[PDB]
Amino acid sequence: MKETTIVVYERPDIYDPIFIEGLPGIGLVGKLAAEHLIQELKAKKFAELYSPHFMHQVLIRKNSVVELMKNEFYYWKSPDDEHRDLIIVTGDTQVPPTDSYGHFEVAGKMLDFVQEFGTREIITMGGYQVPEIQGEPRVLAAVTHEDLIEYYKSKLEGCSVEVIWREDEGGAIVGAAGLLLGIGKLRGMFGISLLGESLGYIVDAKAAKAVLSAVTKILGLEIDMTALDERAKETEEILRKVEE
Amino acid sequence: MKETTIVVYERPDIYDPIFIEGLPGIGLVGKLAAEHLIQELKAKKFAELYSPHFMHQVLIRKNSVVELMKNEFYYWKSPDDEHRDLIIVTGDTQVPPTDSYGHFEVAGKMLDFVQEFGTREIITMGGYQVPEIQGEPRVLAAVTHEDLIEYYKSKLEGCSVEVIWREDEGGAIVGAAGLLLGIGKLRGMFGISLLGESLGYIVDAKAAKAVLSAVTKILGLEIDMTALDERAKETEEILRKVEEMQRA
Amino acid sequence: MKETTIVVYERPDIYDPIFIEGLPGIGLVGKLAAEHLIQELKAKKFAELYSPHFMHQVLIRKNSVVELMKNEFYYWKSPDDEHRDLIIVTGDTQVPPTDSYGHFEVAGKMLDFVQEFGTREIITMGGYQVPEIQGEPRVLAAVTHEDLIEYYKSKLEGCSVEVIWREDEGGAIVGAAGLLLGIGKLRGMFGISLLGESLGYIVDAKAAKAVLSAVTKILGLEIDMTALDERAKETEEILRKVEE
Amino acid sequence: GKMKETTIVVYERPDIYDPIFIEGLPGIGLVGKLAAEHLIQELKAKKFAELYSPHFMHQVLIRKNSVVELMKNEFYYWKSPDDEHRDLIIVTGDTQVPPTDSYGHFEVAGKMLDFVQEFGTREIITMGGYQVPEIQGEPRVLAAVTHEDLIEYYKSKLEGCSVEVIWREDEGGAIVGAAGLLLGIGKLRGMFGISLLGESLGYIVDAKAAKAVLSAVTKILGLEIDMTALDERAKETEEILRKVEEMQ
Ligand SMILES: [Au+]
Ligand SMILES: [Au+]
Ligand SMILES: [Au+]
Ligand SMILES: [Au+]
Ligand SMILES: [Au+]
Ligand SMILES: [Au+]
Ligand SMILES: [Au+]
Ligand SMILES: [Au+]
Ligand SMILES: [Au+]
Ligand SMILES: [Au+]
Ligand SMILES: [Au+]
Ligand SMILES: [Au+]
Ligand SMILES: [Au+]
Ligand SMILES: [Au+]
Ligand SMILES: [Au+]
Ligand SMILES: [Au+]
Ligand SMILES: [Au+]
Ligand SMILES: [Au+]
Repeated sequence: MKETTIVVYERPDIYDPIFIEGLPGIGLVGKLAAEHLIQELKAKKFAELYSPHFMHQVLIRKNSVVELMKNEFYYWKSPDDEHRDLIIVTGDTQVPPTDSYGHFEVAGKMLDFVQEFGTREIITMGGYQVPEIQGEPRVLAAVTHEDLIEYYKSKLEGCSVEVIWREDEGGAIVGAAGLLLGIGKLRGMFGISLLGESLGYIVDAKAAKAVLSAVTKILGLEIDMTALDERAKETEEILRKVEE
Repeated sequence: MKETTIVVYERPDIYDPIFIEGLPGIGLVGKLAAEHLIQELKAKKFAELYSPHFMHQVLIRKNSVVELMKNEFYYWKSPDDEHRDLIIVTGDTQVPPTDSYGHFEVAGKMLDFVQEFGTREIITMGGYQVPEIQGEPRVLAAVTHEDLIEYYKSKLEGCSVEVIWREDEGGAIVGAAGLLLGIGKLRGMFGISLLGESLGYIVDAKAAKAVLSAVTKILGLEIDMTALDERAKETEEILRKVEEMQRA
Repeated sequence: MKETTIVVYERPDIYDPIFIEGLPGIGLVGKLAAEHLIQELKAKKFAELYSPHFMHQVLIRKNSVVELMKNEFYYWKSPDDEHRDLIIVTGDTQVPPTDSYGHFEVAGKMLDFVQEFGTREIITMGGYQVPEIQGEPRVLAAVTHEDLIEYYKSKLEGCSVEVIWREDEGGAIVGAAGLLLGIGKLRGMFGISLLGESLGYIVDAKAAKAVLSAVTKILGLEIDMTALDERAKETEEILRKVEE
Repeated sequence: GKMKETTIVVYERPDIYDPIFIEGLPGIGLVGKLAAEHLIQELKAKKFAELYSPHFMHQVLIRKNSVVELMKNEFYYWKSPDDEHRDLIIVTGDTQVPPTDSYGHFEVAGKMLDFVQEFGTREIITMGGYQVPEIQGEPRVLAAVTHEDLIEYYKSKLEGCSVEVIWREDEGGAIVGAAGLLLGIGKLRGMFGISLLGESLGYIVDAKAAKAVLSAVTKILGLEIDMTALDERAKETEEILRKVEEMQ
């Protein structure tokens, strides 16, 4: 483990898949979204990523087992000509905020891996932190190439969630949700970032549903959001009582 | 020394040893435990580790001698077919909390070295930070593979110390007590972490006793714990004599 | 992205240019000077630098596009034998304060690249933080070689801007504005540092004009400074009203 | 002038034999650096090489005459005019690697040792400071060595010395930075030598403790060096202290 390493269990017959990322970040939006999507498509884990730039610890898993912090790749093989093969990543962590080089190298490895499957296109998901939400959560969209605005807009027409095409020039997207797109763009890849508005300090199941709604709209997939509905239901009532 | 270096004095006549880790950590628990085990077994020193990821200083040793910070490997050859040979590592320090990469590199070099002797199995010892202790220190256990819970449970049947099989999902073991097992598991190695409840800012001889009772019990060894008892008693006295000094 | 990298779009027909640097720094002085110089000369972009030592984020550009933080090289081809060709570097950022090694790597890569065009001479622009400025901001000068004092002093003869030859021995110039000269010097390159006195916590157009007047005087160019004058006046009005 | 790593720019390969490597880089009280600089001056030691490092702070310094220059270390040699005193290599400079980059300290110290070994260097003397809360008498110099057998050796070079040298006993104490690492890394390569640290308050430029340390050094070397420029500096700073504490 002298560098970031990917352990491969299975080499699935997917072709030109879309790489979807939902690693930990603001309100765990991306992580929830990605975990939900994996569950509903019954995606199969085929690989895990370990990095010596991750925090130097193991985690307690189920049944008293220890394990390094990792990220995991899942695939989904479309049964149609009408839908894309997917690779979804999610995981325990990102590189700590104090090692920028490590983010570049982890993202670099993630990209090298998905490209072996002919991956060209990336969707990242995460949250955008706001002091107060004033209604339904908006989803903020940004792309790697201008011509993709019109492309993702057409695939989004008829969607519940309000997607806002960001115009906050000089704003930043920190960590994998940005770097996979910024580094991917240098090597001929392309895609879109979708960040849901969120208070950020809580697990945000509601904002995760909105993001996943935009993403599944793009993909032309329909999936059950109830699990996320009730999580939002629960945590809302918990917050009531905490502020009393 | 562009990287972590191990200086090896001899190749000991050992095989399939268990690798035991007691580096500095919470309450100096793992360290006291390992040093006591070194001493009672008359384990022999055979290698030392230096690292450019350790703090950039020398320590004053006995006799006005300076030396880089280091870890030390000791071995014990069993006199019989019913006890495993041991490699035991301890030392001055671990890599500082700000250099995660260095922890992986030091742990990885320790694992490469110990596998040269056929090591498969690892036991790590250390502390689990707790706001207060209610009587007898408990020992928390976690393993690298599920099947090993009853393996080690069997070995531990009848032990005096209470051993809790950890259920704190998403809790963390930081540094070598954790990385040796986490990285070891990627290489097909296996083992168990045993961490003792400790206040943490004290040299905790008594929690060290409890961890080392659990470990020697798994090993089939009986080791005299006297010197640890005596250190726990001495530090107990001095602690409460500080709890009276705080009338200032 | 294993290392700091430069992407070359064009190799212009320039030779022995002067390398001018204006990266972000105190007051954004160097950066505003460089951008204004680029705009007024209509200099042309020809290369971009990316680094895994830069902060691990992408930025939002215009029209909802994401990109890695980067630096950009611009050229100006002199139309006559009495002015020098120029390479001007500017960009989003420098390496963060916590990674010294990265500053050296990025500075060394810039110098490798400009040396391909026969660059020996460097002018760095930036700011010098002061607790107050009464009067016009002064520009502090320092050079790589003692014999260059007279050299740039003659070229500065006539200038409105007051240029002080620094004597604060043991003072420091931090980041590219210092490293490009210090590293340059080891390769047989040479040049001068110009730092405008600035309060430092505001975008300092007035001090940018002052540094750029000293630089264009040295280059023998006459540049319209109006856009900077106007920006300076807008910000002084703001500051006066904000103190109220 | 690639700065991918620490690099030494060599001006001359001095005709020197088995020199003693003397280090006096910045640190506590600037004790080692003043001592080195005054030794260089009094001895007319000649500058023969310069060290630059991408692990130094990312800045240039303003020198005399409005000149910028990277931060650097400089190597000076003294050719002994006779077989009764050793040739010397003396290092000093603007700075050491920052406290946050332990790896960088090992790398820099590493390159220094590689360099001096090209000239046959075996023996190292490092000079610096040891922070105290007050000084009661004349400053003492605290000594420690790479090998036990060297205590007898340096102790018999020091008999009749006007400064008092304490063979330190603070087992577990640390020497941080090049003063420690040159000896610590050196002894891994078979080199050897001594640490001399002068008692100092640290926040002040301490010419007096520098004289103490340089007296012990020159003694060990068999050299008589005029200490007056240090005397006068110590005089100046002791009357500036007084008057700065009149106002506070
Ligand atoms: Au790496
Ligand atoms: Au990342
Ligand atoms: Au995020
Ligand atoms: Au939708
Ligand atoms: Au495209
Ligand atoms: Au390393
Ligand atoms: Au470690
Ligand atoms: Au521990
Ligand atoms: Au037991
Ligand atoms: Au690098
Ligand atoms: Au600046
Ligand atoms: Au820089
Ligand atoms: Au002018
Ligand atoms: Au290095
Ligand atoms: Au020192
Ligand atoms: Au000489
Ligand atoms: Au050092
Ligand atoms: Au003496």
